[PDB]
Amino acid sequence: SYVETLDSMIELFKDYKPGSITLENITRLCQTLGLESFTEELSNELSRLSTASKIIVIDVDYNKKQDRIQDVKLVLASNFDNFDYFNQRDGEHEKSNILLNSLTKYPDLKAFHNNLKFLYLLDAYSHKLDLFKYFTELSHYIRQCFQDNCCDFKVRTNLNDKFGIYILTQGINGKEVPLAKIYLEENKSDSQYRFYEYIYSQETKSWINESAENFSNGISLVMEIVANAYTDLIWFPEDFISPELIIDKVTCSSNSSSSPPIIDLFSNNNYNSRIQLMNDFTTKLINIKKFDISNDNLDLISEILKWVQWSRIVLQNVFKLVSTPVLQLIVSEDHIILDTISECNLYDDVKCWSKFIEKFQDIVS
Amino acid sequence: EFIPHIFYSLHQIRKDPNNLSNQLETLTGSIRHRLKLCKSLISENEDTKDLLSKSPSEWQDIIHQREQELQIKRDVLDDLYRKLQR
Amino acid sequence: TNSEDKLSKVQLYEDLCRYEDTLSKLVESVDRFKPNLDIAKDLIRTDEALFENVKLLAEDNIYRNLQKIDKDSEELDSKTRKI
Repeated sequence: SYVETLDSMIELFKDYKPGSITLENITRLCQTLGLESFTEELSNELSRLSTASKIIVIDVDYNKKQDRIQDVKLVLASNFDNFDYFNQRDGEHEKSNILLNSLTKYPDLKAFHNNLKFLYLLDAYSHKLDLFKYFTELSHYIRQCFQDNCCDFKVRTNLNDKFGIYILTQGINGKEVPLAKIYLEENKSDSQYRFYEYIYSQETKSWINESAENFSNGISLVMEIVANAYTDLIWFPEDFISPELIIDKVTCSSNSSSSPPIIDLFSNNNYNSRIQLMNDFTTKLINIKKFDISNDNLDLISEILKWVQWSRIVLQNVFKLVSTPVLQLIVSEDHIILDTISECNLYDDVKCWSKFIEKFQDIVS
Repeated sequence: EFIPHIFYSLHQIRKDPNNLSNQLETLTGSIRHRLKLCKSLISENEDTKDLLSKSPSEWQDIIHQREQELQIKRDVLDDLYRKLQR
Repeated sequence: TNSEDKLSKVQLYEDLCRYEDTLSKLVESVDRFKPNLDIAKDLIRTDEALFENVKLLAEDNIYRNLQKIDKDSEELDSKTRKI
């Protein structure tokens, strides 16, 4: 418990004071991650800091006259050279480099440290599973899985100068809104946890493990829900997903009485006087931020995202409209019924959900 | 100068706690040295203690005595100019 | 005697005071080889407050300009006095 507490304190200090962007602080940061580092003088005006590990080599070009980083290059020693370290922006011909941006657009090393920790994770845990190859290809397999399953989700890599596979929905204004981020994290619970390569087969329309011999140990594929943030939190039925797949449960620590705002809305008589609210939930609502979607759990991505989308479009809007100061409104886990007037369920199309909310708003206004 | 040195020593504390106790003790002694001289420099200099960053309303009172004493001088000088021209 | 009272009136004096107190707590913690996070975070936020007050002191020059215009005032008064 001393080592775990010390590591937690070290993580807290690293996050609380990331340091200023200087060549010395970048070198110290790389050395703190166990990266080999050397400095070369390319000219009287230019120095390169080169940092290396098992697979990754990072060259950082520093202009001595301007006191500024000029360029950053990632090179892999893998047979896979096609690792995307650029931001995916639609319509810019200049692929903006994530590592360069993390050192030029931010006031501190926090953005660079997080991106370097991610590259170091892939480096440490890549062998015959190549995680640089697999993580690049996974973004294509997820995009295909959504096309085959008729899911209206867009897949982008590398959003806002951060490594990750981002899942976007169309918002009310046609603006793309991130729903979730998929990335690899170290499995703190089980160092013997086998992480396999799963490919989405176009032929079977399923995830398949082609090579059960290709695994890495002590890594998990994590799906993080991107909250736009208590009303913007996503709540799940306690039995919606197996508790073994829940990495981060937001425990409302026992000294602030924040029920789900949903459950406080079954307890507090401050309703729209036109609606009698009926709760038909059989399970408790829990706030989940992170899911383990490793191995056979890749099928759950579409189910989790449909719930997140339904919860945002239907549940959160119903709650907002009921909470603003007699028809019966029945709210259950997968269906909502407004007397004999309108109903919608979790398995209906987004167009049915929008029509339900429009009709509900017209009645409640 | 003690401000950048305090910053830097602070950062190699927060970057490398895994250094042996010798480095931690020596570096903490160095910070104690810098803040000791910081209190010494503060104690021996009058200007840096009088001007401890903030403006109470004494600057606005200086502006009120400045503006009231200027305009009365202008008025009396105008009166003198008008009277003496005869 | 009123000098120290005036010095204690400006905030940055209290700022250096509790900054010293926070480092005293930190050194006591490391002496016990039991580094407490709250002390270090208090130290860093106090240092930040010190540094913002360091900027706030600088925009000093207004008092100096008031001082020169005061000298102009009394020299004009002395000139008109001998007149």
